[PDB]
Amino acid sequence: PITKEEKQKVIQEFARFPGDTGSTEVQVALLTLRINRLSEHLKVHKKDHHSHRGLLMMVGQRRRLLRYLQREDPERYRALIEKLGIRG
Amino acid sequence: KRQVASGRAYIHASYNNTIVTITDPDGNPITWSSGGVIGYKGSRKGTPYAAQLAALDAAKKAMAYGMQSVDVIVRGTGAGREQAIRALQASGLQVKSIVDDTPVPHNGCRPKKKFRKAS
Amino acid sequence: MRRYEVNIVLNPNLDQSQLALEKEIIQRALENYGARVEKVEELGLRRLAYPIAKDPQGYFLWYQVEMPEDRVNDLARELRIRDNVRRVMVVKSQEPFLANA
Amino acid sequence: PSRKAKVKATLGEFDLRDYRNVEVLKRFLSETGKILPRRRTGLSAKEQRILAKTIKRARILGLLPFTEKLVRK
RNA sequence: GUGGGAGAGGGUGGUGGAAUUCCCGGAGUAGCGGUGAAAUGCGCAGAUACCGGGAGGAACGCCGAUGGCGAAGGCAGCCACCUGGUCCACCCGUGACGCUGAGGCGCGAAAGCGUGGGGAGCAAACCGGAUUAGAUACCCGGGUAGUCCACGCCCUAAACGAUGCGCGCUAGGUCUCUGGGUCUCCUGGGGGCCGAAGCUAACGCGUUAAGCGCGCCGCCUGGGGAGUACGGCCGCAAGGC
Ligand SMILES: [K+]
Ligand SMILES: [K+]
Ligand SMILES: [K+]
Ligand SMILES: [K+]
Ligand SMILES: [K+]
Ligand SMILES: [K+]
Ligand SMILES: [Mg+2]
Ligand SMILES: [Mg+2]
Ligand SMILES: [Mg+2]
Ligand SMILES: [Mg+2]
Ligand SMILES: [Mg+2]
Ligand SMILES: [Mg+2]
Ligand SMILES: [Mg+2]
Ligand SMILES: [Mg+2]
Ligand SMILES: [Mg+2]
Ligand SMILES: [Mg+2]
Ligand SMILES: [Mg+2]
Ligand SMILES: [Mg+2]
Ligand SMILES: [Mg+2]
Ligand SMILES: [Mg+2]
Ligand SMILES: [Mg+2]
Ligand SMILES: [Mg+2]
Ligand SMILES: [Mg+2]
Ligand SMILES: [Mg+2]
Ligand SMILES: [Mg+2]
Ligand SMILES: [Mg+2]
Ligand SMILES: [Mg+2]
Ligand SMILES: [Mg+2]
Ligand SMILES: [Mg+2]
Ligand SMILES: [Mg+2]
Ligand SMILES: [Mg+2]
Ligand SMILES: [Mg+2]
Ligand SMILES: [Mg+2]
Ligand SMILES: [Mg+2]
Ligand SMILES: [Mg+2]
Ligand SMILES: [Mg+2]
Ligand SMILES: [Mg+2]
Ligand SMILES: [Mg+2]
Ligand SMILES: [Mg+2]
Ligand SMILES: [Mg+2]
Repeated sequence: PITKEEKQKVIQEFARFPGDTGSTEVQVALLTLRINRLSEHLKVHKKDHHSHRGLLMMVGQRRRLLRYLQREDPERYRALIEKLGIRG
Repeated sequence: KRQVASGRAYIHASYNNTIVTITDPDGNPITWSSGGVIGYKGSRKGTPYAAQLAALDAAKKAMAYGMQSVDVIVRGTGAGREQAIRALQASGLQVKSIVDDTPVPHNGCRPKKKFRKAS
Repeated sequence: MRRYEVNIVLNPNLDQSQLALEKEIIQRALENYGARVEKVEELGLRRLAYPIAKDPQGYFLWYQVEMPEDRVNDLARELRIRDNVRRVMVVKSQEPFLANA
Repeated sequence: PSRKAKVKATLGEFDLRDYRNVEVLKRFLSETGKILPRRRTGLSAKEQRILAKTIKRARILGLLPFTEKLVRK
């Protein structure tokens, strides 16, 4: 799974400031963690389609944010991406 | 000849015949009877009366071995199943105790088409 | 690291010598996987509700160890190897849900 | 009509999650080794559901029956 | 975000007991089985009925509920690991980041197809027995594919609430599942029923709308010919759109 510690690390490592828990960055970050944890899971259990549905739903929720982030501050965008190592 | 005077009386009722098997205190059969063992041949074997005769026949056949008391084991829901108990009670043999031990799966094999549906 | 309850039923015909060996082989593997015995309850033996391994009784053990999940299954399967070990039932420890209290 | 007393009321505080208390668990099985209904156990849905689980555990351990023979008849 | 919750939601491995069949041993003997009645069939190479042992496959009694979970298909023994959804409390963070969704892509009961494996029970076809005016049927005795597993296809359905998704608004009563509370009762999420207003051809619907409204998608335009022909796209084929 993912423990508070793990969860907390990434949150901190990404908060735009102390206490920042729900910023576009924090979320995108947190989301990426799940997606990756879940992505690895599916490579092993390829028949667990149900979980896969979640995946598409996260990947899509992530798009929504990044798509937003980029339209508001194309910098924190190229930034958030770079850090997380996303895009293409 | 072997003398036992105490054993099991297994009744096997079904909608098509009744059949009693009497055994030693260890389950080994001493004698048996059924609707066919008695005169009946067609559907009369499943008759409650048939059961009676069949039961009684086996009781006698067992009495011959000194059998005096027996435990009863019921199986199935055939007609003349109680008549089989009833008989064994009045068969001189002392009925120590009745116990229904009909098998029932916890759901295993698909029943014959004739036996399908639930709830 | 999670708390688990490792239930184990043993051959009800082991002499003080045999019981002891098997019983230690248990302690052994527990380590080899990552257990940390927190408490035991060698309830000894009781009359089984049905014959297990052809016996009407069983020697029941118990432990409330703590260990690394990734091993649990792997560990338990090991414990089953022994011939005198007829039952290995591990359960994630839980908060006693009371009732009629 | 499921008359008589309720298996719960007729008992003290117990851990509905303890699959080893053969003495109290045993109380919830019928004459046969069958798990009694809410109508009889006097439990709540949530409780009953936890019972079923624990009872099933005790059965697999050897502590409880899966089915018994009907006496008398 | 934090703290809590219920669940047969999914994947993987492992494991338990009941039953059927088969094989081994004991005991035992003349039938069993089956039907409206029968016969086919099985049994003195010893069956049926009973006890002990072993093997194997498939499915999970009671719990079980008008219950729960899931987007649908669908999901029920127990344990572990891996994993999705969702609900509540606190008002902590972001600051409209929202809704819908042509095409695409993924999923998608059963039967069916390919390759390998498995095969207890069941059972299309088929082989018999009955029945009947006949009986390519219903009933009975058999039995192959298949039903099971892996992997890849197939993409349908009374795939149904025959009711697209989201949001706001408009009496209540009552039972229920699952949270929170100052725990009659209050508040939130879900499942039922009856019903205010209203709606509806009628039946009915009625805070889980079929009411009052807005957004977006899909679909309809008399019956037969026809889900056919042709073209295309897909599929190994059956065949699908
Ligand atoms: K209680
Ligand atoms: K004959
Ligand atoms: K979860
Ligand atoms: K074939
Ligand atoms: K009306
Ligand atoms: K065509
Ligand atoms: Mg939380
Ligand atoms: Mg489940
Ligand atoms: Mg034999
Ligand atoms: Mg012999
Ligand atoms: Mg012959
Ligand atoms: Mg001869
Ligand atoms: Mg047989
Ligand atoms: Mg085999
Ligand atoms: Mg639904
Ligand atoms: Mg359905
Ligand atoms: Mg705030
Ligand atoms: Mg601000
Ligand atoms: Mg959409
Ligand atoms: Mg399909
Ligand atoms: Mg199939
Ligand atoms: Mg195939
Ligand atoms: Mg094959
Ligand atoms: Mg058959
Ligand atoms: Mg003819
Ligand atoms: Mg047939
Ligand atoms: Mg497949
Ligand atoms: Mg329906
Ligand atoms: Mg209501
Ligand atoms: Mg409600
Ligand atoms: Mg409610
Ligand atoms: Mg419902
Ligand atoms: Mg109504
Ligand atoms: Mg009105
Ligand atoms: Mg509405
Ligand atoms: Mg159309
Ligand atoms: Mg026309
Ligand atoms: Mg026309
Ligand atoms: Mg037309
Ligand atoms: Mg068609």
